[PDB]
Amino acid sequence: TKVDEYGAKDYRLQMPLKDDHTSRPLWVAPDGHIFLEAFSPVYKYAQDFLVAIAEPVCRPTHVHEYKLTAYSLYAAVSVGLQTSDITEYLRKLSKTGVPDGIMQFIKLCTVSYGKVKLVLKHNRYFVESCHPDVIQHLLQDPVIRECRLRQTVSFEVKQEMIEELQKRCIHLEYPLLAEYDFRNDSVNPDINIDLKPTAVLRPYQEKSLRKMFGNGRARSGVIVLPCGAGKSLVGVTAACTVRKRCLVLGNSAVSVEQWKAQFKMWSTIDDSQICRFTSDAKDKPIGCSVAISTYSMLGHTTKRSWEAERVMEWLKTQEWGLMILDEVHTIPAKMFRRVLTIVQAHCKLGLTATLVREDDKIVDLNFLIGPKLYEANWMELQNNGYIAKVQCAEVWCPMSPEFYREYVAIKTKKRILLYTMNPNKFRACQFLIKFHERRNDKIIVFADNVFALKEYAIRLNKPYIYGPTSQGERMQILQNFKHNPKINTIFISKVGDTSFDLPEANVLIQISSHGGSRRQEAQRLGRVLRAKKGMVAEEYNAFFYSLVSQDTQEMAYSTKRQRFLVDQGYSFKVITKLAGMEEEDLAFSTKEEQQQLLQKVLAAT
Amino acid sequence: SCMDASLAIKPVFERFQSVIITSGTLSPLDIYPKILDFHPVTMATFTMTLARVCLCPMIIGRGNDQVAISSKFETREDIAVIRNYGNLLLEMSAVVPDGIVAFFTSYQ
Amino acid sequence: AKERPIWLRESTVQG
DNA sequence: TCTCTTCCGCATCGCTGTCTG
DNA sequence: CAGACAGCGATGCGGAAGAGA
Repeated sequence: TKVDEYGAKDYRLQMPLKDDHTSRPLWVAPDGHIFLEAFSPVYKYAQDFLVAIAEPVCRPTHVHEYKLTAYSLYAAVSVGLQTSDITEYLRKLSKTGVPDGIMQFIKLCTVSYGKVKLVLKHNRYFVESCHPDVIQHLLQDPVIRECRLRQTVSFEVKQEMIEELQKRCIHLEYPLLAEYDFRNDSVNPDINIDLKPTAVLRPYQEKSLRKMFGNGRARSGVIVLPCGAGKSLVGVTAACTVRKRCLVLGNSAVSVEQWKAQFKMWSTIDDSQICRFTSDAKDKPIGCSVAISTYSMLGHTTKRSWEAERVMEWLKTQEWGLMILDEVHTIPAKMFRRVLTIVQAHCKLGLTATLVREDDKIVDLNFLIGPKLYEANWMELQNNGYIAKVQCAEVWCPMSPEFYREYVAIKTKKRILLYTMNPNKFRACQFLIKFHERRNDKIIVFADNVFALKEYAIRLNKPYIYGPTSQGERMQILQNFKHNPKINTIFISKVGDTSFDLPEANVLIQISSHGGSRRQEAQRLGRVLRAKKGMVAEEYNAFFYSLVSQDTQEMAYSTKRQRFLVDQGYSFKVITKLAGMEEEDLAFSTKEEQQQLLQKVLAAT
Repeated sequence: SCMDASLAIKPVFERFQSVIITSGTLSPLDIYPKILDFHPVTMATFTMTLARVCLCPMIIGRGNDQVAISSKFETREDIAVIRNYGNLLLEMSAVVPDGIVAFFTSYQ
Repeated sequence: AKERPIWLRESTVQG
């Protein structure tokens, strides 16, 4: 609240300093931001404690950055951490005390939890609460009565209005409890699903699962994990532990296919007990319990097919023990978020790898599903070898003179097709691919602009893939890339970042970018994170290039596009010039060649 | 087959005034009077004491996979448990000097 | 072998 | 004759862009 | 600045035409 002569807020008169400050490696700002030391001998103990109560926002190598909020604190109580259980240790760990504002905030957040509990039974949602006083003063707003369908006091609530009420209670200072007591539940018989000994659970995976299962009752929340970290395995394990009906929801045809393979590979459950509620193909969804479906079909808004209609009615009627939603970052979408209310589930676990977006709808994920249970440390995984180390880089490609003139001259937005297609980046990518091609490194180019992607591919006569590409040709190209030594590069369009199972690649060039989308960058980055059989963290075998054009709008997006990655700890190095580019022969080595491309670019319209 | 050993050993205890069953590696003495019907006079366990720790026993239950390694009848067929035993012997044989004996539970 | 490229090993900025 | 497989036609989302206030 | 509509590039779904037994 107090501002120094500079921008920083003043806290000299706010909180004191512990005499043994050096022993205590923890800081506590009044705003809730916390700065831990990654060099302290007791760093690990602090890391576990802070992660339990706070959600990371920046975890560079030396000094991590944690901020706590109401959602973060509620999760701590769910795992059994009381206000004194956390504040006492926080004061002990704090090297500068705890400001009263945080103290009262912690007290208010912890006490305002568990008073209101939401339980669904017999397809009816009852807002149970041991304390009756909470309900008495909770019915002041008229929305509650109209929302409601027309000790331990409970009342049934309308199915459709659950989401509206859930967000209302969050700002009402009375969060709802979504814990599932699968251990004590006889209404829905347990499913015959078991985890085979073959599956191996990594220490972070166990910790993420442990945080989800704070007590005998499973907690509904979001577990963010890298795609190469094996987030699919964790989802399977959670379903196996619940031992009740689970409805995994994908986002595309590829997503549903992989999940079924993951279930069979890691779960002993029989093949016949798994169904694919997919329009393209089905396996008698009503017949068995464990099902894999997609947001589009379940949330499909237009006319429903007769066969789908029966399945949809069957899904609505039944009650699901678990509702795994992979790629939760798309949930707050209008159609996608409707699926939450359409189906009934006790705890709706959420998995993903890039929990970031521009529109401030990510915060809704806290109430749409639950608090962010776990968010693995990408840097720590790199040290442990679970994830391939990446030498993130940003190759600056100076714009050719003529190209800039039209780019600056025109105030229209043809520039997206212009600065994405310039000779220097073309030579840069052409040179960059050539260097990696002779190094036996697998390349995965990317480009939002299909027009640029096709032009780059034909000139480099490489197997470019994109949306309307035939499925058969899509598989044929991938198989050659994985197997054929003669080919070690595939030019994938945006479809690559959506969902796929691609072979591990040593490098990932990105000539163009869709825009300032932290999702796409992290989505595309996860492709090379696939750990190799016998690599090492320090070898930096995996690389990532995000080619950009200097003095162009592309730079603004690139800096705005790397915010999420740097927060994890990745350092994006800049490369003004590439050694050996001049000696190596490359296309567009003469003014005429650039002129024809510019004319074609201008003729694009 | 007999069922209780007290029948055949009764004359030894009865005929002789005192019998001392001195043993090494004896599992707890309390069972023996139950198995063999006799009233013991002393029940003491003697612990070897030396200026140097001659013996350093250990028990290994968790493998490199942090997986339970119990040799249960139902767990006998598990390949991973068998893999842990082989790997432990390989590493142990590498460091252990000449002379090592491994005992199993059955020929099969 | 399998050594990192020059433009990644050291800064390529003219400084 | 089914049957599968495949191909148009709707609808949706990410992100940005345009347009008049 | 700002709210509504729209573009380019991706996705899903549901209604209609070729080989093959």
